[PDB]
Amino acid sequence: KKIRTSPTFRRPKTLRLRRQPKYPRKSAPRRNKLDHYAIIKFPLTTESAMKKIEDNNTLVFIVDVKANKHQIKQAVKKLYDIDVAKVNTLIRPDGEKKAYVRLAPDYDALDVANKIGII
Amino acid sequence: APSRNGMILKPHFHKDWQRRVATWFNQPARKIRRRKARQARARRIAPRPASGPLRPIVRCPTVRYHTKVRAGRGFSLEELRVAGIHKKVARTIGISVDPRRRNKS
Amino acid sequence: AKIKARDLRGKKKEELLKQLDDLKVELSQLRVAKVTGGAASKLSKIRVVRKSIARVLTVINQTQKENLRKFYKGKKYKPLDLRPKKTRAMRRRLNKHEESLKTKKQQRKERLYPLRKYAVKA
Amino acid sequence: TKGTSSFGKRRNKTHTLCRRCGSKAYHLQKSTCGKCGYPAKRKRKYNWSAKAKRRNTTGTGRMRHLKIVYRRFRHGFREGTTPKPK
Amino acid sequence: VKWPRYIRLQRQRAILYKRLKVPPAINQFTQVLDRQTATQLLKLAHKYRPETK
Amino acid sequence: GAYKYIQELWRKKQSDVMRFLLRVRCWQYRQLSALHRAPRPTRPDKARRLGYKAKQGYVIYRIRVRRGGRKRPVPKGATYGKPVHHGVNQLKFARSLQSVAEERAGRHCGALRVLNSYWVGEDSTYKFFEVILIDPFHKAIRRNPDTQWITKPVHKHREMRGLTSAGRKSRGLGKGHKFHHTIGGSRRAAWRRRNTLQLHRYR
Amino acid sequence: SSHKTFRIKRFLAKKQKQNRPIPQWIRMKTGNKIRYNSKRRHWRRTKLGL
RNA sequence: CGCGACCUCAGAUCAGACGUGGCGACCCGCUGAAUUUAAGCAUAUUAGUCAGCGGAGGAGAAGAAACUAACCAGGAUUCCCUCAGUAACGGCGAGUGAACAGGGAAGAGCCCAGCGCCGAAUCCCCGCCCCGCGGCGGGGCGCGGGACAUGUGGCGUACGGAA
Ligand SMILES: [Zn+2]
Repeated sequence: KKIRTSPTFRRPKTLRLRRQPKYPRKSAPRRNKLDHYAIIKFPLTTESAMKKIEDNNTLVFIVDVKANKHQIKQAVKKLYDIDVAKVNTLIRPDGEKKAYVRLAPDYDALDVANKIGII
Repeated sequence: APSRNGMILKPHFHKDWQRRVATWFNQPARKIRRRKARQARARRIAPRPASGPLRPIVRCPTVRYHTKVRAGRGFSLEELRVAGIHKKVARTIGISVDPRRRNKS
Repeated sequence: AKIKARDLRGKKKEELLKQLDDLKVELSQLRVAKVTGGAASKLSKIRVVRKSIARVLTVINQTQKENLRKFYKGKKYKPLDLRPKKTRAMRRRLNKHEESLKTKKQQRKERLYPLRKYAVKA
Repeated sequence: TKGTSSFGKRRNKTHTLCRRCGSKAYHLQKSTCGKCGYPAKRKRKYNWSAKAKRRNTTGTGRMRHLKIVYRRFRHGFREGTTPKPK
Repeated sequence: VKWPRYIRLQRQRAILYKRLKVPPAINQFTQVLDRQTATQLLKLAHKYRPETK
Repeated sequence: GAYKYIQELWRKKQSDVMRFLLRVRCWQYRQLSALHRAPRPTRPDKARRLGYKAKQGYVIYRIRVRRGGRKRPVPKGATYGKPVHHGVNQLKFARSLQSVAEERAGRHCGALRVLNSYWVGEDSTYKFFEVILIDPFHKAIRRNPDTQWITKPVHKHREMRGLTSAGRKSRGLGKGHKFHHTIGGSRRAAWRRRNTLQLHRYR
Repeated sequence: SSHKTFRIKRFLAKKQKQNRPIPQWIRMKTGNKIRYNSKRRHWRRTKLGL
């Protein structure tokens, strides 16, 4: 005794189960190949880069194209034990990403450059 | 164009026969391969005859020959029954048996 | 100085990871030195550090996959990575026992009428 | 007008780089390659172009998997074993 | 209700069976056993039901 | 047994009972899609005679194929060439409609393997056939020695190469004088053998 | 065009990197039959018809 | 006014597997011309050929007569010689064109439906134990499920078979 209110007959919602595989498709997860060491290739030591470092309290790095601003900021913080104010990324006409990492005013970009070795 | 009493002939070279020319430069290699295979089979069946199963006496149809006697496909079921040989056992013993042969004479 | 698989095989996973991290730090410092010029002695060590990293990662992955296949050794279902990959057509052949299986009639015929060993002219 | 004057206004391009064959044949309007037929599942090839067929064959590229398949077949297609250690 | 195609087909097939002049060889199965005789037959066959697994 | 009675009943198609059954079945099949999987065979006797077995792994698909001949795939006219080949309308296809149905079923079911097929009905515009398909990777088939021959890669897509019963007839192969062609592997093989110039070493 | 896509920019970057000439020490190898790049592209001619 | 079986029919990122595409010298199934010849050209010829489509293997196809023969008969299929540029086809013109037998290479035969007998005696999947597991099998223990009576398995198929 269930009356049809509407003339249309939609497909009834049937129960659907989740995935319960008998065995994983892959034995182990693939190790991440975008770690903090792989993401950052090398800093730039050009005259413009040094002027940028000594004027705007920032740093210049070469990063893979696949990296995001969040990834670059986290990688810089993890590697150099520094706080990043912001990140500005661009792609040079060569295939390598250039990243201007503007640091927080508390830390000294020239001191960080001295520590990392570029001057 | 015909010229002073030549034989009238019709060569069958109007198709692309050069694409389907079959050379025989592999004839000696094929003969060597067949000889090697035959020797390998003979060494496989060490006490068994090299030629193979026994073949029956068979005459020829087509009265053109009408007299020649050749090897048959196999021994008939009636022949096996008269000889007292089971048809399945004959295959294992090395007697060629075919179930299509008749026996009129 | 050289890192060898003989020593890498027996060490623990945490030790291998720490050595990998140290190698990564050294490689980053070598890249910085290469950018800043440095010296040929520093430049040549880049390949050595890269090969050491490759050796450490190879040992880690080999140990991990050996442990995985030892764990899955015996189970009916195992990951496709651990499954044998010979060829696409070869993996779809018969079970090596279904082929050896014979019908009851075939077995009876082979038992009742086996091939005989015989000779002629004697 | 139909010549040098008309060659001036070749401003917008119709073909672009295909992502399956790599050639600059992918037609923007028709969304079809015309060199390999990218929207079609099957690779485009014809027997009336023997040179075009031989330009991109199995041996043309790297065969990064085919060469190792050949080597494995040569040695016996074995798996899951190692040579005797020292 | 705009019923699905399978429901519509299975209903109009019965309608066709009712409408068309069915031959007697198929119509004979419309003459079914009555309720009481069916119950008696089922009760009798319950003793002779075959052995299960 | 009931199978011989069913066979005689199906042989007597002109009877009123079989006419009514065929008409009802044809209407029901025409009311369905062009390719739908039947759960059980319409003709159990025909399925058994063709090789169907009531075990897991055996599938049956009912295929509706449009009737009629095959007009030439050309524009309105434009059949350029000598007037021998101007014929477009009154042209007939080489293979049978049963073979076409088998081909369509096999193409749709790539994983399955086509065994045979049989006729179940025909309209004025549609013909209805049921095709038997077997799963080559099911244990009930692979472990059985009798039915495991399809598991080998040689028998992939039998209907495409014309190895099924329906496609075998179209090849025009057989024993005796009645054919005198396909006396090798096939018609193409016979043509090649008869039109290959055998040039020996010593001529 | 100043409105290029990522794939086009990467292709142009690779074609720019491939344009550099041969190092001088290449010719000092024993089995060296190479004198010049012979594959250098100038922007004016051989317009790289993308 | 619901519940419980069955037949048809859908949803699943349900559990476990399978097909897609490439190469394509050889092979199988379709479609398929015109240059050329006929001193023109329309049937014919080029030609079941080029081109086009689909499908596998290391070979493929074919294959154990609804055969050939008319003889005192032969006896699966495939390949070579010969039959033979023959019988035969063709504006009987150009041209096209086998097969039987014979001699060799090789040689291996078989299985179902039906008819019938056996307690479905059959098969698939999941749990546990032992062997072994890199082409996932064998045995035992499971009132654990499913498929199957709209027919699985053993005997049995034209050369007869069963009791
Ligand atoms: Zn393309």
